[PDB]
Amino acid sequence: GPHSLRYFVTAVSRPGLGEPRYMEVGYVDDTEFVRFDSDAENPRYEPRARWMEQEGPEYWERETQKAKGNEQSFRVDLRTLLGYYNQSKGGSHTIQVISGCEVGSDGRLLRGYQQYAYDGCDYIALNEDLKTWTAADMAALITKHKWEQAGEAERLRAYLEGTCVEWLRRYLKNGNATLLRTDSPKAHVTHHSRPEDKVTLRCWALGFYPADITLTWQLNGEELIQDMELVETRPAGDGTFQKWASVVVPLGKEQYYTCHVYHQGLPEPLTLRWE
Amino acid sequence: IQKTPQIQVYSRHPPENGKPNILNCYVTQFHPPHIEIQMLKNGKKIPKVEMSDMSFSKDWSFYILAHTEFTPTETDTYACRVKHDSMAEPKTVYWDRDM
Amino acid sequence: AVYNFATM
Repeated sequence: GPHSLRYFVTAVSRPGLGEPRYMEVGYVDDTEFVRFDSDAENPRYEPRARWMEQEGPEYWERETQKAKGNEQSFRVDLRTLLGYYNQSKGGSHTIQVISGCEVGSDGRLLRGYQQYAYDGCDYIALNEDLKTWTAADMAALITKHKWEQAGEAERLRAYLEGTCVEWLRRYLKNGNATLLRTDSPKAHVTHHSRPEDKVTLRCWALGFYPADITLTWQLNGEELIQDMELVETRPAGDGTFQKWASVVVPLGKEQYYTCHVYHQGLPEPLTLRWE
Repeated sequence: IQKTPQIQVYSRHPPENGKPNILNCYVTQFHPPHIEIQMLKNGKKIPKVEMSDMSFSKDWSFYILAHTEFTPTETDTYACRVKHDSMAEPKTVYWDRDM
Repeated sequence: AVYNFATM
């Protein structure tokens, strides 16, 4: 199927306590693979997946220098934005960026993205055309103007279409055993009493990769909507994921309800009941 | 623009006493990003906890995983304690092995 | 490989 290279970038000011904290975290699909953190003992880009250990010193030096350069740019940004918004020098503020590209199963670009936020709100983003910006407020319009005069969209477009795609392909190649693998979910159902002759049935799915999964409860070939609780799919500490979905059903009628688990690694979806 | 962390505590495998496993504390949907996260065994800080899987959702809220290797026993109690500006008190979520 | 970001 399709595949993604994504960078999550965060810069956070801390007036009175030194320079901002700056972090870059990289993912191929749902797997963390590189990280830079300014508060580490020796700040440098580091592998977060064993397959990246194959990249030689020149990769690490080039990425580390890009990261220290980005740290300095975001440091400047934080200061600039205080001015755009007429803010005091004494408060903590956050810039976030998501940056990357998605290619299809044929290796070609499906979409590229570059979205910025300030203090948790949309600021500026590159449009799907890869040519023009969309600005969320009057401050971001200053950035938009700066970036148009500089030809920033054309430089960003060259990265999204060339560099980003080409490095995604390389990463998929170098880590294919890990990245192209499929780990199947293992499922079970648990039972919990409630007041007034009601019970919670909770359906668990464990040990799966990729993260994308769907869990549903049925009654008579009918997917339940009401009384449903769930958690967002979540990492389990070893590069696999887990999830659960529960429903409140009347005491003694547990045997009517079925949990259904759908995943890329299953030849057929799983159906299961309380036991 | 402040959001309270959702704190979830769970093991990688169904817990069996004597059998090595991984304990997770996933702290999600929070903003601002400054946060303290401590995993506890019997009320005492677990050393050498690993932080991983930092990201943000579409609404820009922060997500991050704390995890550690462990072997459960019947009597050991596990928890995750989170301090964040959105909360007057530090919040502790306990591992529920029957959940 | 990460982008070299512009100032805002």
